[PDB]
Amino acid sequence: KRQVASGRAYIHASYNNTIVTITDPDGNPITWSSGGVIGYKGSRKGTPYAAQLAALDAAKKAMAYGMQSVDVIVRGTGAGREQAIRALQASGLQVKSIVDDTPVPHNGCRPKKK
Amino acid sequence: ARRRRAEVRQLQPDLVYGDVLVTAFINKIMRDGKKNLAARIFYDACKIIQEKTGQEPLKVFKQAVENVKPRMEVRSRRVGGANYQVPMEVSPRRQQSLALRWLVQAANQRPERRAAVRIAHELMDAAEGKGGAVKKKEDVERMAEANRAYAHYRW
Amino acid sequence: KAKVKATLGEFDLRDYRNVEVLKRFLSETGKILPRRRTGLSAKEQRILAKTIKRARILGLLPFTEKLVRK
RNA sequence: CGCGGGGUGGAGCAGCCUGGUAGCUCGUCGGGCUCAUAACCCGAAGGUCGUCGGUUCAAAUCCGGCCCCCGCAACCA
RNA sequence: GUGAAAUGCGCAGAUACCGGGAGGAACGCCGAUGGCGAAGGCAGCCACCUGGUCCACCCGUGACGCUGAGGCGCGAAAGCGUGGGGAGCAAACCGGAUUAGAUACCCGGGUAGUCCACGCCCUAAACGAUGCGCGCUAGGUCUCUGGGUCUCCUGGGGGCCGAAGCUAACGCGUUAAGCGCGCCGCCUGGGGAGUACGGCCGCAAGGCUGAAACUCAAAGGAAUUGACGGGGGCCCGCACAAGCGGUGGAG
Ligand SMILES: [Mg+2]
Ligand SMILES: [Mg+2]
Ligand SMILES: [Mg+2]
Ligand SMILES: [Mg+2]
Ligand SMILES: [Mg+2]
Ligand SMILES: [Mg+2]
Ligand SMILES: [Mg+2]
Ligand SMILES: [Mg+2]
Ligand SMILES: [Mg+2]
Ligand SMILES: [Mg+2]
Ligand SMILES: [Mg+2]
Ligand SMILES: [Mg+2]
Ligand SMILES: [Mg+2]
Ligand SMILES: [Mg+2]
Ligand SMILES: [Mg+2]
Ligand SMILES: [Mg+2]
Ligand SMILES: [Mg+2]
Ligand SMILES: [Mg+2]
Ligand SMILES: [Mg+2]
Ligand SMILES: [Mg+2]
Ligand SMILES: [Mg+2]
Ligand SMILES: [Mg+2]
Ligand SMILES: [Mg+2]
Ligand SMILES: [Mg+2]
Ligand SMILES: [Mg+2]
Ligand SMILES: [Mg+2]
Ligand SMILES: [Mg+2]
Ligand SMILES: [Mg+2]
Ligand SMILES: [Mg+2]
Ligand SMILES: [Mg+2]
Ligand SMILES: [Mg+2]
Ligand SMILES: [Mg+2]
Ligand SMILES: [Mg+2]
Ligand SMILES: [Mg+2]
Ligand SMILES: [Mg+2]
Ligand SMILES: [Mg+2]
Ligand SMILES: [Mg+2]
Ligand SMILES: [Mg+2]
Ligand SMILES: [Mg+2]
Ligand SMILES: [Mg+2]
Ligand SMILES: [Mg+2]
Ligand SMILES: [Mg+2]
Ligand SMILES: [Mg+2]
Ligand SMILES: [Mg+2]
Ligand SMILES: [Mg+2]
Ligand SMILES: [Mg+2]
Ligand SMILES: [Mg+2]
Ligand SMILES: [Mg+2]
Ligand SMILES: [Mg+2]
Ligand SMILES: [Mg+2]
Ligand SMILES: [Mg+2]
Ligand SMILES: [Mg+2]
Ligand SMILES: [Mg+2]
Ligand SMILES: [Mg+2]
Ligand SMILES: [Mg+2]
Ligand SMILES: [Mg+2]
Ligand SMILES: [Mg+2]
Ligand SMILES: [Mg+2]
Ligand SMILES: [Mg+2]
Ligand SMILES: [Mg+2]
Ligand SMILES: [Mg+2]
Ligand SMILES: [Mg+2]
Ligand SMILES: [Mg+2]
Ligand SMILES: [Mg+2]
Ligand SMILES: [Mg+2]
Ligand SMILES: [Mg+2]
Ligand SMILES: [Mg+2]
Ligand SMILES: [Mg+2]
Ligand SMILES: [Mg+2]
Ligand SMILES: [Mg+2]
Ligand SMILES: [Mg+2]
Ligand SMILES: [Mg+2]
Ligand SMILES: [Mg+2]
Ligand SMILES: [Mg+2]
Ligand SMILES: [Mg+2]
Ligand SMILES: [Mg+2]
Ligand SMILES: [Mg+2]
Ligand SMILES: [Mg+2]
Ligand SMILES: [Mg+2]
Ligand SMILES: [Mg+2]
Ligand SMILES: [Mg+2]
Ligand SMILES: [Mg+2]
Ligand SMILES: [Mg+2]
Ligand SMILES: [Mg+2]
Ligand SMILES: [Mg+2]
Ligand SMILES: [Mg+2]
Ligand SMILES: [Mg+2]
Ligand SMILES: [Mg+2]
Ligand SMILES: [Mg+2]
Ligand SMILES: [Mg+2]
Ligand SMILES: [Mg+2]
Ligand SMILES: [Mg+2]
Ligand SMILES: [Mg+2]
Ligand SMILES: [Mg+2]
Ligand SMILES: [Mg+2]
Ligand SMILES: [Mg+2]
Ligand SMILES: [Mg+2]
Ligand SMILES: [Mg+2]
Ligand SMILES: [Mg+2]
Ligand SMILES: [Mg+2]
Ligand SMILES: [Mg+2]
Ligand SMILES: [Mg+2]
Ligand SMILES: [Mg+2]
Ligand SMILES: [Mg+2]
Ligand SMILES: [Mg+2]
Ligand SMILES: [Mg+2]
Ligand SMILES: [Mg+2]
Ligand SMILES: [Mg+2]
Ligand SMILES: [Mg+2]
Ligand SMILES: [Mg+2]
Ligand SMILES: [Mg+2]
Ligand SMILES: [Mg+2]
Ligand SMILES: [Mg+2]
Ligand SMILES: [Mg+2]
Ligand SMILES: [Mg+2]
Ligand SMILES: [Mg+2]
Ligand SMILES: [Mg+2]
Ligand SMILES: [Mg+2]
Ligand SMILES: [Mg+2]
Repeated sequence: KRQVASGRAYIHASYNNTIVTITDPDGNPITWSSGGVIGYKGSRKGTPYAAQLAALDAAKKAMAYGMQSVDVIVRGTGAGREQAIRALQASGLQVKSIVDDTPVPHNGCRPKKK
Repeated sequence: ARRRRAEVRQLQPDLVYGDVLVTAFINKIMRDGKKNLAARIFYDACKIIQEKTGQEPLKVFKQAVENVKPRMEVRSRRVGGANYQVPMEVSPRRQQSLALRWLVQAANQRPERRAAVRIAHELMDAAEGKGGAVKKKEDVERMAEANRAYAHYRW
Repeated sequence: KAKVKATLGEFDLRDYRNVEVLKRFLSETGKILPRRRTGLSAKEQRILAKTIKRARILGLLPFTEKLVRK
């Protein structure tokens, strides 16, 4: 919420954008970022380079709150998933452990027209 | 170039400095096969280089041409149906040919009357890292980064 | 690599309680492991699947393990 | 009639906070890409930041009067 | 969110993350070249009720068999009636985009419906486009499921390859489209037409039975060759790209 060294980062990989939410080890967010926050609009928010800058920026912001250690959690498939991850550990942030939690139904709700 | 790959044409060194770079640079100045005139205008400037600064025109040329070497450019790869302007490497071949071309192109852009007086100034400001030829370089490099997103298409 | 059938000793596969036995079949992520790698035959593969499902319902077995470190 | 907050580039607007930043958007010009058209990208020209005075080393920023607009409330023999 | 966008949503605090709660629908992995059913169809798990089917033992009846007009029952989806349910999706509908237009393909919204009960509707590319039963005519391999001391033997299904043979060809070939017999249904040029009339059924939508006038000299199946494609593979040309110089402007 305000001051903790350990924590966790959340990758969210859409196909038209990528966001990242760093939170305390409880769940409550500290800060976040995304392709749009970075500067891009539309398709480019999907770009892997944007995703790179998102994780980077989200990291820098967390760095200030005293963040140093984070377990990464990813959901999505967008071209930027691993790039957010790669950009995370390379951000001097401690990547304790990357995890995949991308939801998927055991057959329930009918999808869109696609 | 669908077949082979084309041999990068070879070139007889300078009849003075013994530099192939200068030989090539002359050709860019050359108008309508009049190679003689071109060399003339060049060397006239070459001496003018020293007339202004105690430095010899040798490294003035290298220093200049090296500051107009664009590190990376934007090539438009028309894949995915759309034409994306991807930023990527500049072949060592291009960096030279482009530099020299921009050099002379920007030189001709200068206002001053005599042609050799332009090659001199443009060459000086270039090594000084200030010339208008450098301006095209600073551009192509920025134009490359203003699109670093799509760089994930780098082939 | 290593068939899951031989990897274990003699065992009943209608037993929906010897989690230690069953747990070995249940993938890295709780997914009922493919027959083409459990070494099981048609009839046995079926009875297994049914008992696993039973266990999961009793809470003994998982429905989904998260993919760790990737 | 009293009270309230506005004037900044060709147009809309942040900055006013609390003094050292005039920015953004589209628009105009050149360039890049384009079947075309936008989208995207590069660069560029353009603002006494209403007026006149005042404190200040330095304000469009704080002050006084005023011009004009917008709004609030009231009155109308 | 898309090709890119826009409509839309968001400082009245959205997206992303965590916790608690509500509700409907559908059942991941197992899952398949799989299984069951007469067909339509049937997938989480449990229990109950119930149909069909296959194997063994050689036990029982003694031709009691086959087909089957009409009848009767079943019959995906959509649709209809009464009442209930409503998360997601989504005809109609509204908006955005694209375009010459775009009553569409894409996007943002969204109702009936999709779900349940009872009752109608009765159609389909209800397709193996192949009626049911029986007997007879090489094998190779793959798999599902029964029985037997079991590198195998023997029944019952599910695919492929293929004897003979059949076929206009494509192809079928013990799961026949081969060789035969019984029985039912159906066809007789294309269009007009599954239309009209009559009848029968239905709440309605509509369904069943089902012509003629007129008109055409073809409609049609399979296969051959080539041409073509906003099909693919390999390969090439100043075809693009890279680069230099030009016409289009002026006389
Ligand atoms: Mg974009
Ligand atoms: Mg996109
Ligand atoms: Mg939709
Ligand atoms: Mg080649
Ligand atoms: Mg195109
Ligand atoms: Mg070269
Ligand atoms: Mg699996
Ligand atoms: Mg008054
Ligand atoms: Mg008054
Ligand atoms: Mg007054
Ligand atoms: Mg007030
Ligand atoms: Mg200043
Ligand atoms: Mg800017
Ligand atoms: Mg203008
Ligand atoms: Mg336009
Ligand atoms: Mg823009
Ligand atoms: Mg001034
Ligand atoms: Mg001033
Ligand atoms: Mg003044
Ligand atoms: Mg008003
Ligand atoms: Mg007031
Ligand atoms: Mg008054
Ligand atoms: Mg009045
Ligand atoms: Mg646009
Ligand atoms: Mg919306
Ligand atoms: Mg606010
Ligand atoms: Mg929850
Ligand atoms: Mg929740
Ligand atoms: Mg609660
Ligand atoms: Mg509800
Ligand atoms: Mg629930
Ligand atoms: Mg319910
Ligand atoms: Mg269901
Ligand atoms: Mg499956
Ligand atoms: Mg498989
Ligand atoms: Mg099947
Ligand atoms: Mg069924
Ligand atoms: Mg059922
Ligand atoms: Mg019962
Ligand atoms: Mg039964
Ligand atoms: Mg039975
Ligand atoms: Mg006997
Ligand atoms: Mg007997
Ligand atoms: Mg007996
Ligand atoms: Mg007898
Ligand atoms: Mg007897
Ligand atoms: Mg008979
Ligand atoms: Mg009879
Ligand atoms: Mg009849
Ligand atoms: Mg009958
Ligand atoms: Mg009935
Ligand atoms: Mg159904
Ligand atoms: Mg229905
Ligand atoms: Mg319906
Ligand atoms: Mg009514
Ligand atoms: Mg109803
Ligand atoms: Mg209910
Ligand atoms: Mg209702
Ligand atoms: Mg609903
Ligand atoms: Mg919807
Ligand atoms: Mg409406
Ligand atoms: Mg509108
Ligand atoms: Mg519309
Ligand atoms: Mg058109
Ligand atoms: Mg119109
Ligand atoms: Mg409409
Ligand atoms: Mg609705
Ligand atoms: Mg209706
Ligand atoms: Mg249901
Ligand atoms: Mg119910
Ligand atoms: Mg009910
Ligand atoms: Mg009735
Ligand atoms: Mg029905
Ligand atoms: Mg019929
Ligand atoms: Mg079929
Ligand atoms: Mg048959
Ligand atoms: Mg038959
Ligand atoms: Mg044999
Ligand atoms: Mg084999
Ligand atoms: Mg067997
Ligand atoms: Mg024996
Ligand atoms: Mg069958
Ligand atoms: Mg089958
Ligand atoms: Mg067989
Ligand atoms: Mg033959
Ligand atoms: Mg033949
Ligand atoms: Mg065959
Ligand atoms: Mg045989
Ligand atoms: Mg036989
Ligand atoms: Mg056979
Ligand atoms: Mg025959
Ligand atoms: Mg006729
Ligand atoms: Mg006819
Ligand atoms: Mg006829
Ligand atoms: Mg009929
Ligand atoms: Mg009819
Ligand atoms: Mg009909
Ligand atoms: Mg009649
Ligand atoms: Mg009738
Ligand atoms: Mg009738
Ligand atoms: Mg009736
Ligand atoms: Mg009826
Ligand atoms: Mg009646
Ligand atoms: Mg009724
Ligand atoms: Mg009605
Ligand atoms: Mg009628
Ligand atoms: Mg007749
Ligand atoms: Mg007829
Ligand atoms: Mg003819
Ligand atoms: Mg044909
Ligand atoms: Mg033939
Ligand atoms: Mg053709
Ligand atoms: Mg392909
Ligand atoms: Mg090729
Ligand atoms: Mg060219
Ligand atoms: Mg011309
Ligand atoms: Mg000419
Ligand atoms: Mg001409
Ligand atoms: Mg012309």
